[PDB]
Amino acid sequence: RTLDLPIYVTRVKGNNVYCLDRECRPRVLTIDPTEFKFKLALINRKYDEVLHMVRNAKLVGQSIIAYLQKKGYPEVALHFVKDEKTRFSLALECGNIEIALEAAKALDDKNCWEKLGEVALLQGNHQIVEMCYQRTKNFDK
Amino acid sequence: MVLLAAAVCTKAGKAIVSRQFVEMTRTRIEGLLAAFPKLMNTGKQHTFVETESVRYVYQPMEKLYMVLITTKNSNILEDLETLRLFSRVIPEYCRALEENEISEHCFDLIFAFDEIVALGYRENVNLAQIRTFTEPPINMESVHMKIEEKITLTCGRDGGLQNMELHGMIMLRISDDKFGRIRLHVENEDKKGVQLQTHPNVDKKLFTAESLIGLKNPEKSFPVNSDVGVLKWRLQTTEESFIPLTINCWPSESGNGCDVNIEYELQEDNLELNDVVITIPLPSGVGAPVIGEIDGEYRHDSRRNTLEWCLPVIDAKNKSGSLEFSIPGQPNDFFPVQVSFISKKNYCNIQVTKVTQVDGNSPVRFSTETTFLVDKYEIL
Amino acid sequence: DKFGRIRLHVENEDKKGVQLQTHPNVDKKLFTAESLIGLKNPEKSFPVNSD
Repeated sequence: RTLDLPIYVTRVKGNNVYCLDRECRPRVLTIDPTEFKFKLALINRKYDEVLHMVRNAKLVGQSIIAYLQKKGYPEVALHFVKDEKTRFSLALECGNIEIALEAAKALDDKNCWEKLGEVALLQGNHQIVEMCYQRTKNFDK
Repeated sequence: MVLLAAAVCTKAGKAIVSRQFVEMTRTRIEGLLAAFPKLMNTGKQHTFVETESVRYVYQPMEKLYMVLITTKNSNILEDLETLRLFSRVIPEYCRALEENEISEHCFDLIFAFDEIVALGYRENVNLAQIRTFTEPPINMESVHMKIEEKITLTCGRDGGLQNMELHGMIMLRISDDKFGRIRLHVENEDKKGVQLQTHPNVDKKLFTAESLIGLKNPEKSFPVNSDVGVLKWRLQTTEESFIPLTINCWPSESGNGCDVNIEYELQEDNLELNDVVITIPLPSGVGAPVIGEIDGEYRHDSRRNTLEWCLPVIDAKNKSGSLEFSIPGQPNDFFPVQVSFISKKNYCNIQVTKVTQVDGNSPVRFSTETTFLVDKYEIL
Repeated sequence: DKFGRIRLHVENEDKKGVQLQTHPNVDKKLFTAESLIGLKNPEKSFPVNSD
């Protein structure tokens, strides 16, 4: 949490942390089960626990809705995928670009279709490559 | 606009009086004039100097700059010339430039600015003008006729005709010996729209009944542009033109999603059209579609935000699709669907009843062909 | 049985006079050609009052 004044922590004894500044006016703060529970849960690969944990006292932008798109064998990634970019990312990290094309679509962009199409050729199957490559207009490739 | 603003400046660090032709540069006007004209527009005693990606043209008068600014340009002579005419007009109002006297005749100068440069285009002014305001082989003989036409249509969901128009010409290619006279007979046309052109060598005949046109054809192929309607005309599709396709669109609110059924109808079953495509648009919050069609291929295309159905050739046919939508906002009005098509008939209904040739024996009308093409064909 | 979706297709009407009422659970579909209405019917008898 933030206080409205600059301060020094007096020390931590108990759940509270206690502070006093130069003029020595106090601030106290209970250590919360907000940010702490969420990542204690994510570390122990729980996503079901973590959905409740998601609150607007700790949501931010990238600790819940896009920090969870940071596994090269998607786990966290599977859970938050709401952003068309996070969805795109998720797909190359699996190597299954079926989801990529859709994210790539929803990113409204050609570049994504050619790059996922190349990844597609890598998983081995060229039907998926054709479709992408056709709409990026790489008829010659 | 090419001319952002026309501005009189004091290099006190402010635009003393200035003109914004259309609401764009309000406060913007003062900051530009205030910084740049102080440095002589950053000039060196050169009339054109460009700074912060804006062309500044100027003339110093005292501690003041009379300034023209553009960020685009149509011609060299022009930018100077509006500034110049301005410089005839400004001492009439303010007796040279000077911030207090410029300030007092904001109205005068400003009005001149609107008059001089209107919507950024440099009009002209003059001190008197300003006043009003502040006051042989015939075995071979064969003939071929090709009628090529495009039809345009705008129609409502109701099926209201709205406007339509057909454009076309009938080209004749003839291999005939000698110079034979030919008479052409065609159906009678009407047109809400207008246009008809006749090739030279076309004669008009007046008959009590029926209309006739006669002409000696040029050999080879030429636009007949005969008389009568003509063999080069714009007829109105509205006037008796058939629209090969009618689209009946039934959108449905499945609830969260939307179900769209598109009905296509063709003329006589026997006739088949080719190159037909129906473009059914979709709303921005697309999700994904599932489309089903008995004939041809149909594909949804994001980006385009349209579902396109293509049919190589059709006796006549229909398609359906279900759409998934996230629902932001409220319901959206539909945009019109367009179609492309080819038909082996003319839907200006031009019929070649008879073309009889003389000066010799019967020629063979080996073939008459009709190519009908879609123009802007739109239905909501 | 179950809850089935039904689509109704009818001819197109015009009216010099005026009046039309739709039962709830009636959805309107927009199609390029033809008009369509879809709805989950209440079981038993009810006024359709489709779109």
